[PDB]
Amino acid sequence: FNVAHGLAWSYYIGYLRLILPELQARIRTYNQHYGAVSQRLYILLPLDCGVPDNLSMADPNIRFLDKLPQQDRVYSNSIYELLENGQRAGTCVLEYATPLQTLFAMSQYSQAGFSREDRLEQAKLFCRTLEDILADAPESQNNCRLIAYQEPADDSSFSLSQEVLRHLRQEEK
Amino acid sequence: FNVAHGLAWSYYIGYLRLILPELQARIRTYNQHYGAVSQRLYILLPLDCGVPDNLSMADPNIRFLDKLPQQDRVYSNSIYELLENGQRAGTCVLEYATPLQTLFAMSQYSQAGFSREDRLEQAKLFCRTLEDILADAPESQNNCRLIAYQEPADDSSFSLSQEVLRHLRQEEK
Ligand SMILES: CCc1nc(C)oc1C(=O)Nc1nc2cc(C(N)=O)cnc2n1C/C=C/Cn1c(NC(=O)c2oc(C)nc2CC)nc2cc(C(N)=O)cc(OCCCO)c21
Repeated sequence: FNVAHGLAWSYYIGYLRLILPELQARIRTYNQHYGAVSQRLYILLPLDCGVPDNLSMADPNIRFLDKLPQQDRVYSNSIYELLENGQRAGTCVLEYATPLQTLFAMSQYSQAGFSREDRLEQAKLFCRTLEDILADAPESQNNCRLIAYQEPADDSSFSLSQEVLRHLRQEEK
Repeated sequence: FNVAHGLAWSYYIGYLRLILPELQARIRTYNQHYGAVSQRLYILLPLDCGVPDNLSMADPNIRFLDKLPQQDRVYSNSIYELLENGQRAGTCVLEYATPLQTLFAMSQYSQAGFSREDRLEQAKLFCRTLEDILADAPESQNNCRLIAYQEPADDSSFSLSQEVLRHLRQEEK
């Protein structure tokens, strides 16, 4: 019923609690060897549940730089540069919360019992649950940040790059 | 609340519907190049939710042979030989339904709201939901089999190898 609760816990249990303890060392290794990449995993949480199929960002101000190197479990995490009026303004490890894509897909399948008009409610519950987990989680040692956003309801202009930079600059301050 | 419903759908959406369409070709490639391996993914569903941490089977009659070869998404799937009274009796691709491990872990976390005594009920619901999904799923073209089992309640002897062989021999017949 409250499907997003279980998905948040699973996402923590089966992914975040495994990848997050080794992230800082992977980033410090990249910053030593291969314009420093910021220390946290930035997790994009579009409340419209729109995650591109290729996991690629359409915003040309969010430009793919490189894969993080590894620490039988291969983790593909991407480093992006954030541009603002033509200028490199930040560099971070960025990815979508893929369980939101699962909410979207469930809403499309007749036998999932997941109404199309419940995506927003479930997305918000996913965000709330995940933020509550991360607040009491030992593997989160200042190494992920949740970026939840809804684009304007009138379909006015939205900048995902500006959304991310606001969060990065809060961590600067 | 009915947490296992969402986990079954996620397991289908984010794993089974991606890996199952390419499985037959990976197996046929193995059977050509590298005692033929059976055609289906055998998915172990222990209703006690006991999935080993290393994903390794304690039963010495289930003996690791090899990894399936690949078809930025690396899938590690293991081929096992099934022994019966010292004899190679079958060969298949075998793995645990890892969302059952997630049910177990949720039951241990105070803030998950998942009672310890609800594991069996949720495991059964996971199995029921997953079997219902797979019955109407286009990517399941006769290429996975669910093996759900509960060991005797009095802690008498249980053979996981015999459990798997029964299913393999039904596919022979
Ligand atoms: C499984 C934890 C989970 N819970 C929810 C609701 O969301 C997730 C989540 O997002 N996890 C996840 N995200 C990742 C990103 C990367 C990365 N960026 O590299 C790498 N790994 C990630 N992972 C762990 C697994 C993902 C899919 N996957 C599953 N999935 C489930 O078990 C599962 O259970 C439930 C309830 N839902 C799911 C699907 C998400 N089993 C797999 C077995 C093998 C294998 N045999 O090797 C390989 C697999 O994937 C390889 C390609 C990865 O892109 C497997």
